[PDB]
Amino acid sequence: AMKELIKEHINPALQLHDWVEYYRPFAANGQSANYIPALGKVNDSQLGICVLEPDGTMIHAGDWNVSFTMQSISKVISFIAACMSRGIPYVLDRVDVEPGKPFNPMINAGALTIASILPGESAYEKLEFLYSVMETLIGKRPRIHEEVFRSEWETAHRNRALAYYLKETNFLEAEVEETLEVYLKQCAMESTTEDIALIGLILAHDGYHPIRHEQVIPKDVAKLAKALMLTCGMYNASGKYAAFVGVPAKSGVSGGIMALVPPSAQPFQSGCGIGIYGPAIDEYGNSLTGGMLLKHMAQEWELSIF
Amino acid sequence: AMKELIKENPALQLHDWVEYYRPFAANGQSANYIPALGKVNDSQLGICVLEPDGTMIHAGDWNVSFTMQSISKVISFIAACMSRGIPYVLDRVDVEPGKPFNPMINAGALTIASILPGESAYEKLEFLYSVMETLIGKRPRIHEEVFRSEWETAHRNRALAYYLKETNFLEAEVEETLEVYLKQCAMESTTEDIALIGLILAHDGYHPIRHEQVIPKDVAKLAKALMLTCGMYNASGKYAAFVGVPAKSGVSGGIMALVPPSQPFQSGCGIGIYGPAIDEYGNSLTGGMLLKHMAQEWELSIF
Ligand SMILES: N=NCC(=O)CC[C@H](N)C(=O)O
Ligand SMILES: N=NCC(=O)CC[C@H](N)C(=O)O
Repeated sequence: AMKELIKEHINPALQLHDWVEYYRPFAANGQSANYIPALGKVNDSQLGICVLEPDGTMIHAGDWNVSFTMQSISKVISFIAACMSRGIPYVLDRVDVEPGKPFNPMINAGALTIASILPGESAYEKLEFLYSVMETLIGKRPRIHEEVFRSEWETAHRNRALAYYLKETNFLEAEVEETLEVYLKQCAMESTTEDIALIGLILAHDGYHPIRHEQVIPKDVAKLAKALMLTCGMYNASGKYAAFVGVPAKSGVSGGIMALVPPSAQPFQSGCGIGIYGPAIDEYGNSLTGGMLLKHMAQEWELSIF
Repeated sequence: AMKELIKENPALQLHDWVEYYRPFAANGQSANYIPALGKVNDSQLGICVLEPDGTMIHAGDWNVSFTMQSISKVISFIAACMSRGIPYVLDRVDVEPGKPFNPMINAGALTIASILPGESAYEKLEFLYSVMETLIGKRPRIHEEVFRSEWETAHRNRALAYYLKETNFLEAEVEETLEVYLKQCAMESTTEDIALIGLILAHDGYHPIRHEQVIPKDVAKLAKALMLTCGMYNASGKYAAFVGVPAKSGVSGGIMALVPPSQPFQSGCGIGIYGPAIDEYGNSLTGGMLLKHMAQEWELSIF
């Protein structure tokens, strides 16, 4: 047997590989998002991860570089952008931070209220604001997956219902169609695990960009964002994540998870941003194999903030 | 002026902040619905902070005895986990802020009471009190007066208890469960005892004064998660966002909080706070203001 593999010599990169390959098959127990027809095309068995450190060290494994739409992960960015624009007190008069009346920014109703209060006299201006914030974080203007956007646009009855409800009850500060457009467009913003790992790292460092060496989000906005990820980030599994993983985290229906670990007293003692992708989702709406990866890392590396 | 005071540090800070925040107790009231509770001096405010080396700082009415009320929910939850194991507990109770309910709310807490080991209320409470002794180092005093005034007027809890019995979530009889739940609530504490239980949770169930593991670590983490997510009634999200420490309130005005190892208190700490005037959400008004102050000044957020 002239050709073989090498028998060898602790190591997070090696562990991430072994774990992605072990958790990959479990995708057969979940589904790709159905209520958006464009997301039903995607291959289910995909699993990728990126962990990023403040010194620039990046480790990754699996499908870490495949593009996907941010979906609900964008609720965190629009929420941040709205606080930066309008200030925390104004945003919190219109949106609840608890897991008519205001709604939580991590659910569709509060996220629509948020899009509507972005600054700008049109959907285009609101979006340029949101992209300028996105660009200070990831260093580039985000790409809209227009296929995904248009198929969301034609079938968005539930979101139109809510938006009209919010306008009735005077919790939309903009027109319904204008609001839908902004909201559906942030959802269709593209990224890889790498981009979300970076936003995660920045939040882990209280809005400080450790690559650019700038304060890019105010500290109190970053805190507020993480509190919402910990309490409301994993839909109706947020309590379970807090108890069994213990790391602030945000999922989307395309299969992204953005997670983070703040500086704490090996590995990743300076903190880290985490980007996971696994398009097969569970009954709660969270990436199935991605959730399993994150729980394993958190338990194995003792990442819990508790 | 032959006689005077002195011209001019967490201890000094805590004294100044208690004097500052005490007057704000005029914007709330003590609990009405428990008649024996709506009778306490509304203007009280006290605090104890406990470090794992033994060091203790206290200001105000830190040594005034009060009933634990909902703080007891964390103990019985922990006690049920230690007895039955986590998997058994989480089949009957939800960790989300017939269906199971959350253990931090009345309905979940009644279920937990009903699963404590023992075939009567006395045996269930005996395991509970003995767990409590391993934490604070004494068996706890029960406020029999608070208990029997709550027991006479406990319609809502009986309604809930019979609802849980109907839907199959009570592993005991209704009157038995109600007795256990109402007595756990009337267990008595000072800011010091709850500071100690908070210190122990901050160390993952390790008693840093005694040097032994008293709560298993996974149980201890689960208790902390539940406090951060559900511990402050319908203000838990606000506390997470602007305070950032796992905390649990009680309607008698107690708050137990804790800071994990992460200056000051780099080794972590337990916090016991008392402030009988409560707000609309059911949390200590001035105790909550104190806690938010300390957390912001000393950057305690675990975020
Ligand atoms: N995580 N979320 C996406 C949404 O909530 C948008 C709904 C979807 N675009 C639809 O309206 O079909
Ligand atoms: N913090 N408390 C919750 C309670 O349910 C207290 C019980 C109350 N004494 C009652 O009247 O049933």
